[PDB]
Amino acid sequence: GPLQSVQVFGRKKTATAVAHCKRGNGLIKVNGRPLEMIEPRTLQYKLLEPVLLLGKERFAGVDIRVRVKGGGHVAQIYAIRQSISKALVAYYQKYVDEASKKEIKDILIQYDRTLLVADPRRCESKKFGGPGARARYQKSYR
Amino acid sequence: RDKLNNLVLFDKATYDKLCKEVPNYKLITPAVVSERLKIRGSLARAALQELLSKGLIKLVSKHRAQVIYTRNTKG
Amino acid sequence: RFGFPEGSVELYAEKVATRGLCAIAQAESLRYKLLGGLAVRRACYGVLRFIMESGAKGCEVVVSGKLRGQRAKSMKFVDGLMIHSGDPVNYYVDTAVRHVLLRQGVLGIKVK
Amino acid sequence: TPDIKLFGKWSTDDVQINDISLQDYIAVKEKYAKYLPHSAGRYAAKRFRKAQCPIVERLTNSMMMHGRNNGKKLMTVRIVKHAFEIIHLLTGENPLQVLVNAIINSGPREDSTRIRRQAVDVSPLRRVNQAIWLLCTGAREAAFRNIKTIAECLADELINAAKGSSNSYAIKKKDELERVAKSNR
Amino acid sequence: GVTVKDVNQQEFVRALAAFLKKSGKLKVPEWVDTVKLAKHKELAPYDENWFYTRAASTARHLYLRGGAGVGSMTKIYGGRQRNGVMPSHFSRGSKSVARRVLQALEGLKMVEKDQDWGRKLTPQGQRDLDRIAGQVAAAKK
Amino acid sequence: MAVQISKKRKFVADGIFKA
Amino acid sequence: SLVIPEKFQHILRVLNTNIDGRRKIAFAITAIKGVGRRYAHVVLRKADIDLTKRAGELTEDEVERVITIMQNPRQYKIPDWFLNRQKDVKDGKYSQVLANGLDNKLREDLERLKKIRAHRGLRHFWGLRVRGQHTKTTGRRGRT
Amino acid sequence: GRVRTKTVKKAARVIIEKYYTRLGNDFHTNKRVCEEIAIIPSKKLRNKIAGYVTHLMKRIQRGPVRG
Amino acid sequence: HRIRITLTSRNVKSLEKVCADLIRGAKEKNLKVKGPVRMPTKTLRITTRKTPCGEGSKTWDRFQMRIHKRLIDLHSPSEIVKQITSISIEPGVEVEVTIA
Amino acid sequence: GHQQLYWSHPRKFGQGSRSCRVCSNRHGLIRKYGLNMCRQCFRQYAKDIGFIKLD
RNA sequence: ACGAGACUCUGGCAUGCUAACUAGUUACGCGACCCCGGUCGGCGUAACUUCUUAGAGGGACAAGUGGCGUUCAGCCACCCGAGAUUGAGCAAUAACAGGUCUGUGAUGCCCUUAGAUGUCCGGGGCUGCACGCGCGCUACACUGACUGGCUCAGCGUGUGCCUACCCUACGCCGGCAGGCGCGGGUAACCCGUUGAACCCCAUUCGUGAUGGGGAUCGGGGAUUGCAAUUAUUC
Repeated sequence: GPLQSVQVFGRKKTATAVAHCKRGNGLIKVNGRPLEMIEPRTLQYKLLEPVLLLGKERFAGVDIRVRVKGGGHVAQIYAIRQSISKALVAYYQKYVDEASKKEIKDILIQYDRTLLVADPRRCESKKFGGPGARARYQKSYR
Repeated sequence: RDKLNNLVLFDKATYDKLCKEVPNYKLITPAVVSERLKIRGSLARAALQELLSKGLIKLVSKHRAQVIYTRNTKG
Repeated sequence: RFGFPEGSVELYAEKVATRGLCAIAQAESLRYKLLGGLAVRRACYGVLRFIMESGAKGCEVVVSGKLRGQRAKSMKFVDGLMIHSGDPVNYYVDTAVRHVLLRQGVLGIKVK
Repeated sequence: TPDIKLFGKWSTDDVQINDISLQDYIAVKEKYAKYLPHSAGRYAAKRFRKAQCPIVERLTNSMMMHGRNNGKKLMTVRIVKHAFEIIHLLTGENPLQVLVNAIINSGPREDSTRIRRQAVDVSPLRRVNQAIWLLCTGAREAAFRNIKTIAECLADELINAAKGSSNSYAIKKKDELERVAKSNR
Repeated sequence: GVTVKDVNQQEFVRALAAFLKKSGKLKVPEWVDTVKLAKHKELAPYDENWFYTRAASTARHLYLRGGAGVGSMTKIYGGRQRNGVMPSHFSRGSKSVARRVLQALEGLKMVEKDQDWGRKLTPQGQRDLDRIAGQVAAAKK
Repeated sequence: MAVQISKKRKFVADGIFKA
Repeated sequence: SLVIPEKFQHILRVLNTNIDGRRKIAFAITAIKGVGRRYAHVVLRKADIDLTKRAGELTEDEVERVITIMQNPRQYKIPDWFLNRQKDVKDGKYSQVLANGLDNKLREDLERLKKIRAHRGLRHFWGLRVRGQHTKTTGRRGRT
Repeated sequence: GRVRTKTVKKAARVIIEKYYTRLGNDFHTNKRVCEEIAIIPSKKLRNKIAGYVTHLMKRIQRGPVRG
Repeated sequence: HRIRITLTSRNVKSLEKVCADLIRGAKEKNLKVKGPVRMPTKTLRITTRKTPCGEGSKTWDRFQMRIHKRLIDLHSPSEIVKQITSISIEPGVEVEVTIA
Repeated sequence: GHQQLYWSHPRKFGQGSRSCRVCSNRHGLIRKYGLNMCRQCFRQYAKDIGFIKLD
């Protein structure tokens, strides 16, 4: 049997993360630690959205690891969320049919577009005359 | 303008009215035990780890900021 | 001064062909006509004429300073086309700004 | 499971948006009930894009006010996750049907604006906008310099407004917001 | 069949702190009563046996990242120097107090220096890390 | 070079030679 | 256990100070002018004294144990970096100085610099700032 | 915001005057026509031209246009 | 036999004029040379004040000075490196090499 | 000695030791990238040295 | 016709392409621990360029429909899609008696020019303090503060001609500051996988000018420097 390498990324901010799909059983983890204790635990269910809308039947014979670097905390949570969702679609492109690869794609677009389509909203550059972009220092008269 | 005078350890009746009437409410938070039973927030916390130990109250969800206990259910 | 060993460094001298478009060759062409004693209108219309003789698209020659009198005067000489904004004004203009010590004051030479 | 989206551990169904007047601008029924309120965002681009934002995320975003709290949404998703425990373990109803009953009673149906200021009615989105402000203000005021925490006052005001018992902050403000509007109509 | 990374990392140092009441030969220093653990702190560390918690945490930071030293322990133990009236800066931890864990975990055969400087974690210690992970991985049951 | 100046000092200090 | 014990101390009187008997004993002693939030911990750390106890709970003959460590910091095993009057001007001794003495130590210090006519002593007499502040715009409400 | 300038609208009224035969309804075909039949020194301005070309081209499918 | 070209230039497509001639100019003698490795660019960031004196609205400059680095390794005897690198240069690129 | 007294000041450090390498004034000096150049003369020769305004 | 726009750089997209022992990923032998199989920035060298890097082009146009509109210029909405208005740089004519002679070996003029407005050195001064305005930092707590643990950055900088003064891993002595030994780096090699803070979770507190605030002042220890009182800083 040949090798089935699927290495697919997700971005919500400068935080990037590539979710890797192969064959096995549904054990998903992040730099070696499973999904059930990705701190903060407040946004736990934001990581189980491509698990709980789809089930452990689409994570029946696919083992996933999510290598993460850069950015922040909530930026990573959504960059791993999007990546495992994109990697699940792009495991189903190259090795199984399109009308199942298209199916799960159509369900997660009906939940949140961010599961597949990345947000290009980034840190706007600071200007002189203010502390940031769209804010100037306090003007004095008289 | 007004200065509240809360209790630091239990008087004879404040332990009696806590040991009886804390599960006879429906919410039990250490902010309402400090409010109603006229004690301080630290005592209100310290007076509920021993009622969870007793079998009178029940924990729902724990956090560093706020814990919410309730009455032991009808079931 | 820069401490190069004796036999490494050597200078060659090349004449600029179509020297009219070279605004730093025209900022000097407008400079050393005045300090001898050619007038502010006469010299400037003629150097502007030579860079129009040179076959340039358009130009702007501004001379600012003590143009006769105790109070300062500025005479702007524009014929042909001149862009100001955008990227292309990095490689479409040659902007030369020169001083000249006339015996009454200092004049600016904005050949453009 | 793809049958229903358990809001943390709360059911999407049996949240009847009772008021026909405030139906479309209160979004939770069947599509606009996500698991955790903390969405991606992008509900500030168009004029009425913000009415598609789920009513809990609207109430989540309106809690994190007054400088020190700005950009602490994680911190006030937890305020909502703890306040929704206080609602059910008093009331005995689905906390979100009670949350929906709050805005329907809280929303000032008329206002006064300076054309003396003349009496005017509001937008059916404006009642959703102004109510979520009013009972994030009362929850913030009552628990400031107080032993009673935010989650309790946020759960009190959501219950007190849903009841319309006049000890709610949002109701008393509406009781004078619409009283001043009656004075000049 | 478990490792430390599979299990909750927050209550895993709570396991190794309860474990480092038993071994009882880290050879803890003498200043531990009075010491301020970094210059950006104000008060005493509440936990009177804190050294068994920051021996517990250092034992798994050195597991996760090998070849880490004392001045790196000052980075992973940084907080806020709340500078009174000036804006707060990122102050490190302290060299000496972190160097005493790396003569306490090195006293017991748990950590070891690697080539070109830097403390790694010895395979004997690596077992003693992974075996108490199993004790918490059944404490969840 | 022996003292070995950087490439952030190459284009700046040899840039001064153009000036 | 959680009730008030017998012979409770709502009020203490240690070293002409009213120590209110409702604080943590790590913070109860801070009223004495010379022991702060930081110092009162390490005093109660020197013996196995449970500092989860409130300011009227602890043993009535063991409040002497709290005093003698404050009066003698050195003898009860405290290093010399943890003292206020380290290397005194007169007797050159390292002593943690408490309520009544801390005034005496300050009074002798301000009157020392006053007497020798050192510039530090001058800006104390004048009611100015002494630690080299900009006195132009700030330092207002004390001086009209 | 999207109002076509005179350097867009004049390239729109000369390309159709000369090269009506080559153009069509589709943008992407007569995006590529403008590369062969014009020297446009910008990537963006070509699309600005070819965009309003197709607008005018859908109007010459109907009836008379002014310029 | 293990040689390493140091291509450090200010202008971008000036560096293309050399890093095209270090493959197309080298393969004619049949040497399996390595490819030009894109080393990351360096924006030397200066913000000065436009005003010489200190009067006006605080208007700042942003003098960026980008630098572009490439390396090409050489499977070459160093006699042939003296041939190619001493031919066809422009002042934009500083022609440097690490020896072994 | 006058030789002992005429240059007795250390120029090891401070903002009176180094100067502008065009102006020879000790203000607005770019010590960055070894320019030793006042902010005005830098602005004059920015295009000439290699620097350019883009951002 | 200049200006606006176009433009230039920058942000978002290329699972296509050229290239990546100073960026790696994947596999593999291999070391280790975990009871058939995982974890590992543990080492070692066949594919690869998805992830990082920065070149070549490309995509985006109101192009697509549904409506408004003289039915033109365009506008509103939806589909489509990474984009359906990224952010800045440049910037016309004609000006102000705007600011700068204390940026310049830019300078006309006016003085000055050995008993010096030149000049150098030590000391003081720029900070001096009844007051008035301006820009800001820290807060007035419990959405908190404390003390634990847990988990992520992105810009850049760095050993200078004169010019000394570089960024700092580590090994130790020290409560801290800090000192002393040792190797790395002129840099995608080294600091640095930049273990940043907020934040997270778990302790302590409990409405009290309090465990909020850290002003004011005393006492000691070091640092850079030829030296700190007029507290350099810590």
